[PDB]
Amino acid sequence: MKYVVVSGGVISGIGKGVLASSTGMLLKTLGLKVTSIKIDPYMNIDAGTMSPLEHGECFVLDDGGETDLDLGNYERYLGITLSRDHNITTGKIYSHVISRERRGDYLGKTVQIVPHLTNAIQDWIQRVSKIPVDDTGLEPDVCIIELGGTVGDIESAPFVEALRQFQFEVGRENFALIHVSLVPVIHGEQKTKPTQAAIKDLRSLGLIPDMIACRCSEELNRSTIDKIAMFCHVGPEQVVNVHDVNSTYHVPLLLLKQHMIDYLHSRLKLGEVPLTLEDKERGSQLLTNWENMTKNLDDSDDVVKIALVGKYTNLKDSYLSVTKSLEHASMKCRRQLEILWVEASNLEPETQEVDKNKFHDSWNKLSSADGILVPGGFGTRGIEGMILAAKWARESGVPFLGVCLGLQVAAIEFARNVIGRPNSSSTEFLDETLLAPEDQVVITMRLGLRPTIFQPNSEWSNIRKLYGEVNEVHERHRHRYEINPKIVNDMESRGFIFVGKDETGQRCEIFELKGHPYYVGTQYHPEYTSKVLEPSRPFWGLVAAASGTLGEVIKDINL
Amino acid sequence: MKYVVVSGGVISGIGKGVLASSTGMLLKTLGLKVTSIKIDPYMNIDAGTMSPLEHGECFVLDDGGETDLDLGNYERYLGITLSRDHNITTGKIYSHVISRERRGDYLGKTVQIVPHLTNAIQDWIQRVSKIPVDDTGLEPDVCIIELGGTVGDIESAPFVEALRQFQFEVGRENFALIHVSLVPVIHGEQKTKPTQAAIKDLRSLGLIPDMIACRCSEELNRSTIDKIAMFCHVGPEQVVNVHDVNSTYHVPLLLLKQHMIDYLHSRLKLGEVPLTLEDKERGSQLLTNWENMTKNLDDSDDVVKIALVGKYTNLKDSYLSVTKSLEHASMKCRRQLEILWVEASNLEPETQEVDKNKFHDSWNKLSSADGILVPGGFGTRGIEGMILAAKWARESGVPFLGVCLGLQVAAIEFARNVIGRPNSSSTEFLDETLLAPEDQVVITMRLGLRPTIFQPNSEWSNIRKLYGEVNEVHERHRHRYEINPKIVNDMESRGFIFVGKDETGQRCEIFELKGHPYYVGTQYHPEYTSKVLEPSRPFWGLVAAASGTLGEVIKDINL
Amino acid sequence: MKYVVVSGGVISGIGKGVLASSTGMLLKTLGLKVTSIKIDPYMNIDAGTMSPLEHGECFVLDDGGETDLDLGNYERYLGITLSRDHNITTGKIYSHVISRERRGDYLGKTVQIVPHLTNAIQDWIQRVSKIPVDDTGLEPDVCIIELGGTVGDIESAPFVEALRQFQFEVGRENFALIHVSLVPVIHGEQKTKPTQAAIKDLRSLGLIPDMIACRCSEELNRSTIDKIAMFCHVGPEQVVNVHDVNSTYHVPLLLLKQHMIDYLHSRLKLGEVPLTLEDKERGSQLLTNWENMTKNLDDSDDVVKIALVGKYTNLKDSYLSVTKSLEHASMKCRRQLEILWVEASNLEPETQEVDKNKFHDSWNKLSSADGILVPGGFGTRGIEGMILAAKWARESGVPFLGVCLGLQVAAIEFARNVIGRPNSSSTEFLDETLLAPEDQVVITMRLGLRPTIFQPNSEWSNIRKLYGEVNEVHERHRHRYEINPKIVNDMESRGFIFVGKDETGQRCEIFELKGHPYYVGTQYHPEYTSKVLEPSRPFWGLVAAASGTLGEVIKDINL
Ligand SMILES: Nc1ncnc2c1ncn2[C@@H]1O[C@H](COP(=O)(O)OP(=O)(O)OP(=O)(O)O)[C@@H](O)[C@H]1O
Ligand SMILES: Nc1ncnc2c1ncn2[C@@H]1O[C@H](COP(=O)(O)OP(=O)(O)OP(=O)(O)O)[C@@H](O)[C@H]1O
Ligand SMILES: Nc1ncnc2c1ncn2[C@@H]1O[C@H](COP(=O)(O)OP(=O)(O)OP(=O)(O)O)[C@@H](O)[C@H]1O
Ligand SMILES: O=c1ccn([C@@H]2O[C@H](COP(=O)(O)OP(=O)(O)OP(=O)(O)O)[C@@H](O)[C@H]2O)c(=O)[nH]1
Ligand SMILES: O=c1ccn([C@@H]2O[C@H](COP(=O)(O)OP(=O)(O)OP(=O)(O)O)[C@@H](O)[C@H]2O)c(=O)[nH]1
Ligand SMILES: O=c1ccn([C@@H]2O[C@H](COP(=O)(O)OP(=O)(O)OP(=O)(O)O)[C@@H](O)[C@H]2O)c(=O)[nH]1
Ligand SMILES: [Mg+2]
Ligand SMILES: [Mg+2]
Ligand SMILES: [Mg+2]
Ligand SMILES: [Mg+2]
Ligand SMILES: [Mg+2]
Ligand SMILES: [Mg+2]
Repeated sequence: MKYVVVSGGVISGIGKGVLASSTGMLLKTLGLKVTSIKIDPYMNIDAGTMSPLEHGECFVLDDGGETDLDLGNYERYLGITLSRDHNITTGKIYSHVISRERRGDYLGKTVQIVPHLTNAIQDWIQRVSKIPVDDTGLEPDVCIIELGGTVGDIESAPFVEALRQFQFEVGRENFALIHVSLVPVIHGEQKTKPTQAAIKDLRSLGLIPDMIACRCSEELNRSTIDKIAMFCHVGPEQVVNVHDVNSTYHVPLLLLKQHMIDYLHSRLKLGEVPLTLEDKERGSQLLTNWENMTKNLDDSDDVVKIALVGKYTNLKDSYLSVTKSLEHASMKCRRQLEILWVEASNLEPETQEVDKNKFHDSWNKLSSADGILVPGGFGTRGIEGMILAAKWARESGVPFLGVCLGLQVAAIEFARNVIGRPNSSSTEFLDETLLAPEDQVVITMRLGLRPTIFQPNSEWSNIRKLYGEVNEVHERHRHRYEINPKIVNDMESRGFIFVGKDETGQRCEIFELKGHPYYVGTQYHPEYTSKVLEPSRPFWGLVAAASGTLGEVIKDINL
Repeated sequence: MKYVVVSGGVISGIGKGVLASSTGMLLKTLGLKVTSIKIDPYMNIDAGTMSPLEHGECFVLDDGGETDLDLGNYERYLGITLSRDHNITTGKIYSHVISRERRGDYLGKTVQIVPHLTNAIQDWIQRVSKIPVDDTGLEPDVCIIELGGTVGDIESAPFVEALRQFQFEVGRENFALIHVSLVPVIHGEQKTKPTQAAIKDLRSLGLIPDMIACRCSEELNRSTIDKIAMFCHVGPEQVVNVHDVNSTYHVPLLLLKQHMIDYLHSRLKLGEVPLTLEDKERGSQLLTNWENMTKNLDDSDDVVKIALVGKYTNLKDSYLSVTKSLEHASMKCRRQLEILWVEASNLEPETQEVDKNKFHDSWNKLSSADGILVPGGFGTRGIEGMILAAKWARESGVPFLGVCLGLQVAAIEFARNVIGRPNSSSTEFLDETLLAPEDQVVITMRLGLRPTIFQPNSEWSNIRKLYGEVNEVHERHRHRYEINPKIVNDMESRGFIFVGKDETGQRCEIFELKGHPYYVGTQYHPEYTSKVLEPSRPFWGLVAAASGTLGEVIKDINL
Repeated sequence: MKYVVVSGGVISGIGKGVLASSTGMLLKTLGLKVTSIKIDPYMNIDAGTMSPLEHGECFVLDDGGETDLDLGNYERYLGITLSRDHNITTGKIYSHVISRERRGDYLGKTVQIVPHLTNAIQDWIQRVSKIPVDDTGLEPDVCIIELGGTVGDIESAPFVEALRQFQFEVGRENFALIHVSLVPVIHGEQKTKPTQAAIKDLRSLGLIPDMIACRCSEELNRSTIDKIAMFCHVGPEQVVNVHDVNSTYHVPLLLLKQHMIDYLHSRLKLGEVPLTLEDKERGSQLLTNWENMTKNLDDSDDVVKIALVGKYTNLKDSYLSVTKSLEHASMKCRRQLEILWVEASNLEPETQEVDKNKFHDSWNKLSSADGILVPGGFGTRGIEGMILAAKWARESGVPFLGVCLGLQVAAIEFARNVIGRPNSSSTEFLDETLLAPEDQVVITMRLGLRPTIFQPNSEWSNIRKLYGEVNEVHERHRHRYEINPKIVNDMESRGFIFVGKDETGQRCEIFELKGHPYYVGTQYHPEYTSKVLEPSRPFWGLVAAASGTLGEVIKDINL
């Protein structure tokens, strides 16, 4: 196994995940089988009970792991499936050796951070990097390890000791370190000093970078590259310049043209990995696919506006998988996506009494939609704001997708305005009395990859026709609440057909409304299964409907 | 609450525990109520499943906590009872916040080492320092915190952050730091440089020593004290000189004469603690008691030799509580104790085929006994070696105490040589066939303070007469095995009377043999209850019998 | 003496000098006498033989010290005169103790960085902070120490040890530390982590900030201020927010409104400094003056364009004193200054063969002048480019100031085009043959405050009338070359009158050309004497002439 560690910098939120994902994607263009491990040095065992103001969205895995959105970056760039073992945390690793000490496995010795916890980190990396994550089912060739946070944090201390020990457990030809760092620009001076401090903090912890990646608001000057290669003990070929590109799909193509792949190929002896003519063929095909879709994104600049209505829409990484899933769909349609970031609370009439401007800008943005998305949501504050947008899309014919909370507000709105239940509601939203017209109810979490089966007469529906001839869709869940199973056969009478369900028939998982060109929702999160070259079908349907091109996209799928 | 942190140095095994125990004992001479917390920065939740080649004996608490022998130092010097909460470990504190994160208590935030783990350490210290540990049942005035290991270890990093934060959560008048450091002597130069490195490592972690304690093989030169007070930013009154004294009972009297108590009194504003005339009276009485017993130890130099037969007897901290319990008994009798450190395996005839010298030196030492002790033991290797010494003491009339494994080998030996069971044995020692004559059997551990009740006709026995008129003794247990309850009434026929038992009658806990001046054993560990001014009664009995003074000691107790 | 140390950050080039200068200016508004010391931790004994691509212009002192442009910031904000002792360097301080060791002054002891070099730094700060630097001639009350570079550099290591020792040599009420740090903004997140690293590097070196100053491209969020006050152990009143203001004259007024002065007043006990009613009167007058000139700068937005022709004009701190001197003049005239940054080489016809665009943009900018400045210069490359602009200003009547190299190119141009010497030249520019018509010649440097005397019949000249009735001007020099003394009486025949000279008559130091409304030059650097409330007279003349307001400004001076 070869290891690329992507690490550090003076800040988090810089590009370690995009650069790791890009590096792994580029090694996959040589036909290498690439896996990835995220290390999040935090006490949380998982991202499941975090709130998205810190580290953005939760990402759900096939096994129902709730994880850092970096695993989502790896899944979509590398085209791989990860387990909850591919995320290591301080919480996970301390819990592991503390269980192993209580079990007596350390044979009466003092259990210590070195050797025992750093051994356990190295054992975890070696175990998990051998797990097959491609659909070929073969063991990986390269593992990208991304060390989250900053090097020289108190939290990352056990992991940097584990990684400098690992660098000698595996040979030098098997381990390379990339350090990502900020080059700030101050009065048009590009400042090298934060990167010099960061490389001295690496050396202080016993690590030496094989690459520097510099993140900057402009291209590095050759003065700046040479001063980095003086005060950090590296050659100028070992500095890469990653300059705030207009889209993340272009970042691999910077790293490619700057000869990073030629450096890593030599530095890790990658020509000595056995690769078949089929592997190099798949690798070269991926390069041509990626260059095609990046050219298409760059060239095909004609707009589509999708209004995204939800909480926290000022923090755009709170919806990273939604944003990326919408981009995959829009790039497949060769249209320039704009996301209209509508704070759902601003649409509520109670905002208009506080401020005219936010209410009118948010309703004008919602009115400016070619299509509407109500994504999954983190809490109750804004449910009426989302029901208002669910209504306006139904009323005005604008293409609509309801994902998770979106399906729940779509069924609530339709019950209120089309079934004729003028007070029907959500058990999540209110429990002040034991209401009889409860549309959304509980049946501690439903997580991971589950089968949704299509209902027998569903073939009229555009959502099934976007999946094609198939009877099952396999998709990822994250919900404790769902629709009340006694109400659904009354709701189907007005045309809100539950197109797909659990194999039991007791859980409702896809709907399409008959009386509308595209008014759909899913109880699964379709974002988490989206890939750069093959979008998630509900999101491809939404953007194709919003473009007016739905029939042409449904025709391409069923061919 | 006032806090004295005792910390660090270039080595462990130096004196932090003796100096902490001495400092706390001295603050108790002002009548202050003194508690203590040990921080062991290791992954072990407790010392229960460790082996004594690292950090010496396990110490058992009243609650059945299995802990570092430093809690035993605090219990005997301060005269206090500790809970398993008075030892903090890396294993305990990570397990605590990881449970609290899984329980959702951190309200959706990222759980991190700062603030969340260092808050949890500060909360634990504040909670536990308020627990009553004196028999007065009042809240403590001063807490001695002893930080185990070395400052600038990766393991101690979260605790030094917690302690430098704690120094500002409590006011400066409430927190003082003592740093203990090695002054090596090299060609008669006293070297200050290891202490200069240690004080710069403290400053680096944001802590400043209020005291330096220097451990040295000779008294510090005034050149050495002045060079410490130059290169460490302290006054010469802030350096104490702790010079390898002939016994640890003299260490408080160094720290007292060197004005450490006058420094701490001013530095922590201790005259502003409310103290009653009864508190200052108890405090002054303790000082006079301690000066009396130290003078008695220094003056009363006439020898008694107790042979201690067990595993690991080359590592004398493997028996610290036994050693200290024997010293308390010997000082009460005003006799100079020598411990004859007999490796039990060397007494076995199979040693004589390897080496004559170890077999003959160990049997000559055992023959040189005024009395014999078989302490509790860590494993099977040497059980025959301990049965040989149990025999020779019974045969030759030499006073014998069997503690734990000692009682078990004493009953095994008596079954083999006095009941006439020529093959009877221990379920711990052998299980190669389903033996019928099993004397030692299992009934996952029995731990903590339990009542032993004396049997009704037991009053002839010298062991009961050493406890006095009382019907119960309350003592601490650490055994999974004990005596077979069907055999005991046959064993009593030859005079091996089980003087005391559990309240059930089903568990046997004290015996005395009739036909011998002192041949006794306990299923409890009597060491763990011993105090400097009042020895453990089985050990007072052993040393008094070995001195020939048993009647005079039994007369002093029953007066 | 009170001490404010201004320090550190993840970068240099951030604001330590502007914030130090602003802080000292604000303490002067309380009537305190404020001095300043710069520490430049570099091997250069002085800035005299540096080149301005690193650390901008050289600044010349009254004693002829050649120093960091920070001493120029202190001189103009605080209104004080500094000596070469007010700049400490690694070169200066090592040279000092190495001389003192060679002289035997350390009495046979090992001379070491601690104590001997850090003592010498503390002795230098104490000596130099007592030197009178105001015109009142009294000893200072507060010394601002600005530590140049980054804290945790290898170069700054001896100075941070000296400063943490100094913090205890002087009492806490006498020493306060301000740390200046970068808060970068990345996708609209304000990132606290670089400042957390910087405050842990301070604590690591044994220093604790009394203030954080955060430099950011926008106002700090209260989330950001609170997260700084969590992870750096400070109160939220101890964080100041210094947000990229449109001019440096507004920076004191941020620090004032954010209660920094109220914090420092309490933290340094400044009400306990004895101050007279005259001191507080001068202090309050300075505040009203500063608020008046900042309002005038903000309000009076009507443009004047001064074209500045020289080397390195892309690096605007290469001319900081010129830029600031031009602003003082422009603010006195209540006009909005634009500086047209003309690279003198681009005006040369040889540029037009390489690139049309730079030649035409630079000549169009020069043509766009309301007035022209040829400042002092660092070398020969561009002398013809400066002679071209000297010509075009003379030819087209545009107001011209020649400072240093400017006077030399003005005399060269006039010799070439008005005396009729078609080949006359500079000994600095060419020495390929022993030319007879040398206008600029050598008489190793002429530095510091020197008297220029006005010639007796000079009173017609506008430059004398801008100084007023006076016979002497005292001004600062930095030249090895000057005008040939045999040529001047021929050059005066065509109206290029040398209005002022050295007291010898042998050195020529001010000229004015008769046939032009303002075509002047100085052999001294008039920038170095400029003050915020009272501009340098040659620069006040230039901007007033360029504004068309010269008569009104000359009338205000002579009133
Ligand atoms: N060069 C770039 N140009 C544009 N966007 C970029 C670039 N590099 C990264 N990004 C975007 O920046 C976001 C933040 O970066 P990333 O998540 O990779 O940062 P980080 O340092 O890894 O930490 P964190 O997980 O805390 O955000 C990414 O999710 C990606 O969308
Ligand atoms: N000045 C002294 N003279 C004699 N014996 C001493 C002295 N100081 C300490 N000791 C003895 O040294 C032993 C080892 O010291 P102590 O346990 O206090 O060390 P440490 O640094 O605390 O660490 P550890 O718990 O790992 O042994 C003590 O148990 C005590 O019996
Ligand atoms: N808040 C601000 N807004 C605008 N300009 C500023 C601000 N703070 C500083 N400046 C300008 O920035 C320049 C660079 O800052 P300054 O010289 O004070 O930086 P530094 O960290 O001190 O180091 P160096 O001396 O190396 O430049 C100053 O000369 C000043 O003109
Ligand atoms: O105020 C100052 C700034 C700088 N210096 C001296 O100049 C040296 C130059 O180092 P700088 O800190 O100026 O930066 P750098 O050259 O590493 O380049 P950037 O990352 O900023 O682009 C410093 O390391 C120190 O010796 C000072 O002495 N004082
Ligand atoms: O080989 C040597 C030894 C010492 N030295 C120089 O002498 C200085 C004296 O420092 P030392 O390391 O000699 O020790 P010290 O004075 O701190 O005293 P002890 O702790 O050893 O008792 C050192 O810090 C260094 O400057 C050398 O240059 N080389
Ligand atoms: O990739 C990552 C980023 C962050 N983290 C975890 O989140 C913690 C939050 O710390 P961050 O490094 O995210 O920053 P911060 O909260 O100090 O705030 P800014 O300065 O960036 O504004 C980190 O210290 C670490 O525990 C990770 O585990 N991995
Ligand atoms: Mg990441
Ligand atoms: Mg953060
Ligand atoms: Mg100890
Ligand atoms: Mg050890
Ligand atoms: Mg400066
Ligand atoms: Mg620089």
